[PDB]
Amino acid sequence: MRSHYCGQLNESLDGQEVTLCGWVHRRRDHGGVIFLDVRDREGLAQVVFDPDRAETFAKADRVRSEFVVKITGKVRLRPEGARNPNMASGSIEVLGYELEVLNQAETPPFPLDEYSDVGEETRLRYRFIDLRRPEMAAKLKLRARITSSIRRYLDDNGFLDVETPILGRPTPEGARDYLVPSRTYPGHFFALPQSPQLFKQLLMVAGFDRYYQIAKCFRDEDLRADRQPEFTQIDIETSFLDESDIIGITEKMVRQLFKEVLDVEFDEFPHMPFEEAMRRYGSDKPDLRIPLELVDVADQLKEVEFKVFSGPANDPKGRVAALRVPGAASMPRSQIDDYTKFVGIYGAKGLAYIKVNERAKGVEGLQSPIVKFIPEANLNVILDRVGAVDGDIVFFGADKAKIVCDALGALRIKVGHDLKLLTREWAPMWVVDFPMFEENDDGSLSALHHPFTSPKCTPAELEANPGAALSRAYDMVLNGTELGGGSIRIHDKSMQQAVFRVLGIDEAEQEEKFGFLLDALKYGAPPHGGLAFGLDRLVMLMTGASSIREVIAFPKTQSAGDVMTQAPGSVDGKALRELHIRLREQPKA
Amino acid sequence: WETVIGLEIHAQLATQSKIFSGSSTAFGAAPNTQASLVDLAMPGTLPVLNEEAVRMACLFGLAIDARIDRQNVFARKNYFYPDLPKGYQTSQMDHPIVGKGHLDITLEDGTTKRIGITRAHLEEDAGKSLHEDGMSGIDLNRAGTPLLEIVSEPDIRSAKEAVAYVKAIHALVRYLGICDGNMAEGSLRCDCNVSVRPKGQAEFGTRAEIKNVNSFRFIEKAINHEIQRQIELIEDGGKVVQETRLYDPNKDETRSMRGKEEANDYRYFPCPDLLPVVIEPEYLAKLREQLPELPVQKRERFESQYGLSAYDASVLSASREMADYFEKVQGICGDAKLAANWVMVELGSLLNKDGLEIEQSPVSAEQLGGMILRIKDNTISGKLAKMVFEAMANGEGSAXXXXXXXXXXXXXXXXXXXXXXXXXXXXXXXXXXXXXXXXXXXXXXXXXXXXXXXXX
RNA sequence: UCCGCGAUAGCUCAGUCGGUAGAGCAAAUGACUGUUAAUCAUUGGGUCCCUGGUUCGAGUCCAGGUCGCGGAGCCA
Repeated sequence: MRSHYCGQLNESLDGQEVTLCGWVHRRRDHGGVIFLDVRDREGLAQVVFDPDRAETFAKADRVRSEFVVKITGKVRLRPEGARNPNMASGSIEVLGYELEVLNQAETPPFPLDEYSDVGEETRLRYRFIDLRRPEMAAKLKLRARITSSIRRYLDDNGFLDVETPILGRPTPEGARDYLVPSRTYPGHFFALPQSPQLFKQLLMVAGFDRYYQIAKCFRDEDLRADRQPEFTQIDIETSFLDESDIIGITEKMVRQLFKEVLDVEFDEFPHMPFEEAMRRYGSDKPDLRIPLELVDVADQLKEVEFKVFSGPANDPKGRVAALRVPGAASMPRSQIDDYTKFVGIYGAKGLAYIKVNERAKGVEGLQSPIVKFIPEANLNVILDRVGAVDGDIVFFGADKAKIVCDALGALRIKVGHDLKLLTREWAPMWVVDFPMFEENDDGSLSALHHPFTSPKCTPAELEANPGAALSRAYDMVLNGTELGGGSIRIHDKSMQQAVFRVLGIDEAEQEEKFGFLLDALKYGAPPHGGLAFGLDRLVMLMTGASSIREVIAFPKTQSAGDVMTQAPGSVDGKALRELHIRLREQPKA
Repeated sequence: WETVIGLEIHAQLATQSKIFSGSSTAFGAAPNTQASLVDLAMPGTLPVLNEEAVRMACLFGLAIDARIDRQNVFARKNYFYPDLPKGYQTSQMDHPIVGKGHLDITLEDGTTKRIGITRAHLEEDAGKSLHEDGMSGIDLNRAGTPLLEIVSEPDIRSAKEAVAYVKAIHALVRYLGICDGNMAEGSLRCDCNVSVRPKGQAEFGTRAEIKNVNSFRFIEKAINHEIQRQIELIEDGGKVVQETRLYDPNKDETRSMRGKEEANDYRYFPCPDLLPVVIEPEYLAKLREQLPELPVQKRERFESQYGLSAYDASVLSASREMADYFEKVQGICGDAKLAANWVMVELGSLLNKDGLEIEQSPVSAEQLGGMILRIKDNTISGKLAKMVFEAMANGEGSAXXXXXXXXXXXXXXXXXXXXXXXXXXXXXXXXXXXXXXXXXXXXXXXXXXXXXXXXX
């Protein structure tokens, strides 16, 4: 029977007695006065003991670290010189009337709060006492608040929380499936889903107008930092809706969520085309906090003596883009070399530059080794175009389109953060209008997303010139990171056959790879479209956490194993035999 | 299961000029700077065989105890690839330089097994392709570089044995001074012809040729992971196909670069430009006199005549320079075990400090020889070693009490540190001898007993 | 294969040109009436990454292995 939470002791409850249960954080013994810091889910509070009731003192001297205790006392208003900023309840104390030790505790491996030098492996191995730390708990509770808000919104807007099975059928092409040996069907396997995509589409076929699900997803790929094998995703699919409606509902959701939890507001989300994003940022996930923008200038540098510019300037398969960084002419050559080496890692042969100091003197007003091979007029209209003035530096990326886009895009974000050139507000956005196809190294055409993505044009303008086709696909970006995305699917016979014809796939593969899907599609599928969010990263952003493991209760390391439960582990030969499988760890000479 | 493997080792000979060209061998980042007209296969140009190339060839032939042919003819290996300029690789089809030899490889399972080498002929290297823009870039700096293809008889079995053979080849070549041996720079390379078979049936699994294998660890792991793969393949039956596989140390998996659809017809025939080189028994008579002492037999010579253990003999015979350097000090008459001892531990530390390629640089054998000379005859053995060890090796080059006095030193030490209180428990009494040794340097053997008697 | 760094109490980490594994924190005992990352005194604890070798003696020096981070090289 608890009266109040430790970390919810405001100043208003003065003159009231309270009973609070929790753990013993740290204990201070002064002899004449004993201090206890009791901690629960809401935070820490201080309880003070004077030996005027020396029995409680006897029940105060034995108490050690992390003891689970229940204390009843009165909240006394602490002196002005004793107030604590770090403690949220740190302007009041509680004098302990009676104490009881609910349970004893062995010494906690590691200490809570810094600079206790825990290392990540030890923190993961004893994760059950690590989550006692108020910061981790705040992160997880925040996650709970997020899922709460999202569920409330989606429920209120007529979506149905329906569960889809995890054990499904394995198939290649997309990614490595986690397999599950079948006890009842020897030689056959179940497979963990990569996304409830197919199932949600079936649910659209099934007549359910609006579907949502917070589902578990599994990928057997080698992983990146901020990447885990088991990750949670917010799946959403709707019927009889176009892209505007879907983006509307979803955007509204994100705003309402950010205002419910963090209490921030987002105005409106600008819709930016893929083409524009690639043009002025060189990335499909632009960081709209950094105002710095890439500006194309290769057209006026075609017939020029300097050859690393003119080369790609006359080559259609690439461009020459410039990047103005303001007030950064004072930058030292060391940093310049560092940046050249940085853009080096994305394939750029070189990072050309111009330090712009005095515009009215022309060429002797532009200190740089490149200025000699380029005419004064072109220079001046370039400087005019990029928006540069006195005191600035202009960088130059001149190569194949992909390379310059990536290298200058990254140089953009890097020098963006390094010089603190951003507004510290939240900056959300939508990326729309992707291309339909791309070349696949060897040749030919292929769909980037899925062959089921709706093109903006008709199957005739499509079979005309497939390269001019834009897709009805959409990704949502926040702080330059991709929160998620989806698209409206094709339900048209002649259209599905059009994209099928244009990709080189005959009916053999159509049947072998997508037969059951096409089957389900043939029996009367409605206009439907969807999107999915990576819930983990969303919570990671909303918390301000460094890694994704910080927003997952019991995460796994980069090699897919978790050190706490020592999984994966070994299994006895019996269970191995009953599942119709064999090992192959045989002794060699 | 019985695993029969083979090894095709390409060794880069350390010659100044190329085998048929006049360009240098060792090269830097500068591309096409080490290529004259001959290497570029210009029309009308002609090749001329290198002297020290064939010299080192028949040298390796003599070292490996192989029947060397009196005559050897260079043949053409016609295949088309951008790295190969003239469209054919000047190798040797019939009558190689050296043929049918044997190498004694020392392993850790007792017996030092004998392995066979079917041949070891002279080849030529080609260009290198690089990751760049688009198109690609071919550099002919290593093209025209003389190569020695040591092909081993398929007598080699287990993977550990294979590693032993690669190490033995590496050691022998290092001793002969033919190749650098440094696999990191890309001098010594090898391929493995692994094929497994169930004991009892003359039928067996398909042959697997794993090409481009760097380190010894890579060799072992790849050969194992290929053997087990073939075992599974024959157990299941399936399709046993002959393929050209590769190994990446990152995933420890074997991937097939090219599937061998058919036997590559390289169209071998005697080269009309190169006349058959005749190696007469006089060449071999002089070169055999020039032949250095084999390491495998050197550690055994360190076992037989000089009192030594297998370990110390092997690690001392790890290189010719160290071996000679040590043998000189032994020539001083410094005790075998103790002289070798001084070679191993003491100077070895400073040798680890710089890791100087040749021990001819840091310390002369006459100096350490002089030290042991002072330790044996001029002075008694003990503390005199300890200080001279510090002073003599590093800087200056210039070359003992046993009384009762140490007792007078033993009391004051007890007064320095609070050692009177630490006497209660046995533990370790080295700290007591420390102060006395530092105050004197004298006579540790007497000091240990005296301190032990004085403690409790 | 090669270069640099690293493995040492519950946690973190130091250790010379070779002589009982120290220090902070934690733990145990004791002291102290305002701390709040309490302090101070005292006590207890450990296989110096594994093996072999060197020396009177090893965390330290020699040789050969294991593991973590990053770089180089190779990828006819």
